[PDB]
Amino acid sequence: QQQQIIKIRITLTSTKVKQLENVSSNIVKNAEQHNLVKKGPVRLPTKVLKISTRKTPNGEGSKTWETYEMRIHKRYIDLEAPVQIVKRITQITIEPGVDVEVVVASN
Amino acid sequence: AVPSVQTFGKKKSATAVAHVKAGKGLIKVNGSPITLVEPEILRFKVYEPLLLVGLDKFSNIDIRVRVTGGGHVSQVYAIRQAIAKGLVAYHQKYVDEQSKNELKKAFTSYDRTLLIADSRRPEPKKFGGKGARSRFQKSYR
Amino acid sequence: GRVRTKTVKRASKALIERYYPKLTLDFQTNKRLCDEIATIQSKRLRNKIAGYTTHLMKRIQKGPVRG
Amino acid sequence: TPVTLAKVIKVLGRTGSRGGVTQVRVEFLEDTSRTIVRNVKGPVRENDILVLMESEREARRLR
Amino acid sequence: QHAVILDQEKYDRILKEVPTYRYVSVSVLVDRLKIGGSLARIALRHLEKEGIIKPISKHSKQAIYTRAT
Amino acid sequence: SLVVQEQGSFQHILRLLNTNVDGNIKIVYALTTIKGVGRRYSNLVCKKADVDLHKRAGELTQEELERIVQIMQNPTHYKIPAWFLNRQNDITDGKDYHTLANNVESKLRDDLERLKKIRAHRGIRHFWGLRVRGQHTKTTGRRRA
Amino acid sequence: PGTIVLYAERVQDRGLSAVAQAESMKFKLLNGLAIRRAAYGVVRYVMESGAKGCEVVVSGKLRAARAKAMKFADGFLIHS
Amino acid sequence: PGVSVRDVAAQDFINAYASFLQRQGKLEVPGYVDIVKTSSGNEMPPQDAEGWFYKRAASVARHIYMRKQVGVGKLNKLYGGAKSRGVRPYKHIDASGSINRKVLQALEKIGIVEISPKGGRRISENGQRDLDRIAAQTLEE
Amino acid sequence: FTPVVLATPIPEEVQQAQTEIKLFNKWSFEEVEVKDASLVDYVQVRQPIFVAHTAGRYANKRFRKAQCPIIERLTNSLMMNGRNNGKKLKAVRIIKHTLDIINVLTDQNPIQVVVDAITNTGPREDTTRVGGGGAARRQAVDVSPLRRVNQAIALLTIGAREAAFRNIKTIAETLAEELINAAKGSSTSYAIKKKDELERVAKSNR
RNA sequence: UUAAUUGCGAUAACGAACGAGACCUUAACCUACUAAAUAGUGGUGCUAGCAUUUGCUGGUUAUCCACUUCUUAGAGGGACUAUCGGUUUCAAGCCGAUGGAAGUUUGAGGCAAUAACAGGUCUGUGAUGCCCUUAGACGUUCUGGGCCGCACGCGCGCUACACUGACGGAGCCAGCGAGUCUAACCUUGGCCGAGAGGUCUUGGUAAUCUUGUGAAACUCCGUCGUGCUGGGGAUAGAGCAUUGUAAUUAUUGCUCUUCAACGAGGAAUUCCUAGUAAGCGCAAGUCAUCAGCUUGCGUUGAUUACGUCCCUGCCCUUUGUACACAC
Ligand SMILES: [Mg+2]
Ligand SMILES: [Mg+2]
Ligand SMILES: [Mg+2]
Ligand SMILES: [Mg+2]
Ligand SMILES: [Mg+2]
Ligand SMILES: [Mg+2]
Ligand SMILES: [Mg+2]
Ligand SMILES: [Mg+2]
Repeated sequence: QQQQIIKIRITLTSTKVKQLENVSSNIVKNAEQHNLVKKGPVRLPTKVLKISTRKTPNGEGSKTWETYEMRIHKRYIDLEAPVQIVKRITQITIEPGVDVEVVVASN
Repeated sequence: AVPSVQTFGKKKSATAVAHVKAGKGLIKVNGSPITLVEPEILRFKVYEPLLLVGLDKFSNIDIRVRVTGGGHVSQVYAIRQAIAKGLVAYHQKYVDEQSKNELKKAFTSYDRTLLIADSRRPEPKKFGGKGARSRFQKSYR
Repeated sequence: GRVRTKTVKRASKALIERYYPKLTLDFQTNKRLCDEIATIQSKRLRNKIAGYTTHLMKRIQKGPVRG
Repeated sequence: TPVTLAKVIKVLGRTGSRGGVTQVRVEFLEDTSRTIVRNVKGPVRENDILVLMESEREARRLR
Repeated sequence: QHAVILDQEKYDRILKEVPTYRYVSVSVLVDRLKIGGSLARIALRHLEKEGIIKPISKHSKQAIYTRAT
Repeated sequence: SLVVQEQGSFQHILRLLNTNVDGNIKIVYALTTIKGVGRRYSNLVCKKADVDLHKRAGELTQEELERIVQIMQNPTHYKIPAWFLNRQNDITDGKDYHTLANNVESKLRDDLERLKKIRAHRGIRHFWGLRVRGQHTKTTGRRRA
Repeated sequence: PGTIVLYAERVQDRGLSAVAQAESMKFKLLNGLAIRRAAYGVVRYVMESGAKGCEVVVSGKLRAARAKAMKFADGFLIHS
Repeated sequence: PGVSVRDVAAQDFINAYASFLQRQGKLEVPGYVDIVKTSSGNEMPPQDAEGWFYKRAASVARHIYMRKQVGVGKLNKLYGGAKSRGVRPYKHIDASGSINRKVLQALEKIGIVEISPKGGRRISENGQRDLDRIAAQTLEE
Repeated sequence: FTPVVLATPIPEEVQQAQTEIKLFNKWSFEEVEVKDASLVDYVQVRQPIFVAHTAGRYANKRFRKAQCPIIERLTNSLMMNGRNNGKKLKAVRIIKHTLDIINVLTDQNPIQVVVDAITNTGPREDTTRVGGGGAARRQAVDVSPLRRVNQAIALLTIGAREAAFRNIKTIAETLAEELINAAKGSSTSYAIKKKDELERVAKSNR
């Protein structure tokens, strides 16, 4: 607890990309003001979920098809953080609709 | 430090990365010599970046090419561009502009695809048809 | 199929009507002028409006343009 | 047969029922100032040198 | 219909006619002659190793052979 | 890998297993004309007989023509692993019988005539000659069977 | 329990929300209000609330076996 | 005169290495060779019955050399092809599992490959040594 | 001319190509002027390519395909009858054999032979159907050089294709004899007979 | 004139609104910013193997350092037919050349006005009016069969009639996906088995592992040699396996075996203008299993034309009408 690193990894995922960008900018923002060594926000390829369905409920008509797209954007940041500093910034003021995962690696 | 430039060349889905450094004329793609590129019917698809400006311009050049994507002949078109682009990029950073321009003029005067990517791209297939434009067969009867 | 619509044409005429001294014969600086003398809700529409504006100015230099 | 040459100098317009025929104004490479109008089938431009097996013939399907 | 088996009275037909042939291949050794395609490929490869006819390009599914010197 | 010259000690057409077999074509694909012998079986029989496959089925000798038939009628004794045969695990005597030229039709006739006597469906459809493997007869097979 | 809790809140400018308006557009007919009067009431309320335009469509059979659609629009609308 | 098995022609090296092991006489052919179609997607046995296993061994030995480590399953897909399914269209199915397994075990006994606990089998020390010798004699003859 | 040394070895036959840009290794486009006039600027010369494979763009402008090299255009017509669509590496192999057959015959340049065969193949006049119905007349017209070279390649390739179909003769062989007969002018090739057939229908429906 | 009621103009019309366009998603470029042990590269703290005086390759990121060119995704930049020439009533425009990643509305889609159709769907809906039935039920469940039945006609398709090929070996390159603790999903590696597949294990809730989905067409080297032939695989028999409680009316896979029609298709008729047609496979959908189907993706990649109203269809103007349920 006496200023010991935890090697935290914060991963952000949601469909609403725009506000996830703000929090990814927020999480990187509160690091240099506390002089925190870090690995930058790594952006991962978007997984375009696709559904191909007929427009018609019945079978009549021209065979027209729709493609629906539920885009999901996943990001992750590696922070070399103290135990205290991470907890009072990630347990509070969580943005709506964006999923966040806090995991620990000790390789 | 070793003077090196890193470039690339792109066909439809084939991309070849070329590392161009000083040396004695080593031309290796996938760890294999440029005389070993396949198929042999298209040996002269990657030979013209060497055979048009002159092989004497490789007496101090080492080219390392790694390629993935595309297909058998998309890769040879991606390979032939990376080497030509890498030679110009190396000659832009360490050689006078006269020599780089004479390479630039020679490649352009022969085939623009030695330096400029083929902008043609695959087109999305549509419902109601096998391809982008083609449609299924209707009958009326 | 490159016939400019009334939105491009009427904005180009209104721009030359009140900003002829500010404008030039170069689209590269004409497009920059458009953002800071007009409100265009997209870059593609600005390039269309500024592009026809430069075409209008090239016609204005050699003889007047009615309207 | 001594077929004569001829150089296309003007594309008058597209003719023909289905529109596949083009009508051109063409002069003669040998004995210049002999300018006549024909009916060409293929894609043609200006300065296209074409051979006429007979020269005493002018286009009839026009306008 | 085709001489799939070579014998002496057919052998002299090859060895006296393969000179002056500008073009030699599997299809011309069955068109001009009567021997089958498989034996024609045998005849071409046989006549190369001694050296009475010359190679221009070695490929499968097609051959290109001419005279010497 | 090399090819050697050969001389024409050729012979006329020939008869094996009460079935005409033409010459002039390679030995493996000549035995395929024998009923119940296919490309795979004739290729196995030749290599068991230890013969050159470039022998055109007409320039062989009587010793190796007698050899191929013995292997063909006696598969198991000549290292044939019993999953290569025409009729496996016979419904009568539980032996693995490879059927030959004149016996393929007779054994097939016996098998269908069995199911007709049995009144089994796969033989019932054979009695009218219809499709016996359940394929749809809606718009297909309007010429035979 | 406690892991999920509701938070009921009020809605500003109800006249600029079709879901709220269409619901009220339905209960008025269930209360017996005239179809034209209810539809003209909704579009007028939406316009006085601050909307640039409104569009009410009532489809189905009314006063006749044959079904017909009625359009009550005001102001400015787009579609594409 | 540095040589590896990448400067030699691909088609020729299997021909040279198979002939060498044909002359070596120690590859312990599994004996069911001359009867197996060497893939369920095949329809006929290999034409060169006496030497097809040696060419297959040469191809497998070359593929362990140029890659990191290859198992049986990757080899089955490697030598597989399109199977003519008759009335139905073509499809891809893997090669024969038993042959691709026993060719690895044959090269295991000669020590061409190691056990490679990180997956399949990787190239062995004495295995890549003799490959370079045949690679050296081919380019220098 | 003078040899050069590199870390990778390079054959001598390919090392000599720097001074003269030829075809594959053998035939040069120098001194291959089209001796028949009225077809130049529509048969492409003086800008050589080593191989007849080029993924160029020739179907975006009206006349851009004229600037396309002649050898490239001939290969493009061998990719016909459905089963051969795509498969351009196969067609490049066919022409390389085809020009080799022309070189073991016909000591003159195969590039000149195919050029001189194009000039002798294109129908100088053609005929179009005029009339609003099926039972109509036919009217004679002269042919633009672009359609002539287009029809010249089509007349050779289809007739050399059905010759090789169901025949022991290979496609490279049928094309090679079709080109040399069309170059000299023999009236025994499919292309020459079709040109005379088309040209004499024009002389009738004039 | 435009793809466009797109505009230039004409003008008893004038100024407008919707639609179209603009817009949005996606593809093409970015050696410019942000960065990355889930992406890659290069030197090497650590190095190792082969051949020789350094090329290829295998591992460690307190058993290392540096970076973003390639990959990714955020902010953005960029194209507006830019420049020039020609033509046009010298207008909107159009055409050609140059440059450029891009000059076909830059390619392709998403959305899409008014007015309608007695178009389809009550067999998607716990959406529903009315009528019928409701205990021997037209409710629901269970057993088995049928939807697949075969003198015949028609449509969408798959495999072919072969050498530009079949087969054998070898070389061997994509992209869009999906995927299990809410228990068997993707399955690697080892073993067995001809094969199908069985078995012992490993990894992956996934840019990590299946998976570099080492796909097919393709390329080379050979066998075949114009022979309904080693083309073609329809029909039919025996057996070995998988899925399922259940395979018979053969789910399917594999092995051997019979090698039918078909020798390029009449009358007629479909789709298509550049990464397009066509060939070739792959993924996903349905799914316990089964694709010859569909939706997408990538591989190889043409011919021809940049046009017209000849046919067909649609729209508009003029005209005729005894039609308006509208020939
Ligand atoms: Mg609008
Ligand atoms: Mg408008
Ligand atoms: Mg049914
Ligand atoms: Mg990949
Ligand atoms: Mg077959
Ligand atoms: Mg047969
Ligand atoms: Mg279906
Ligand atoms: Mg009247």
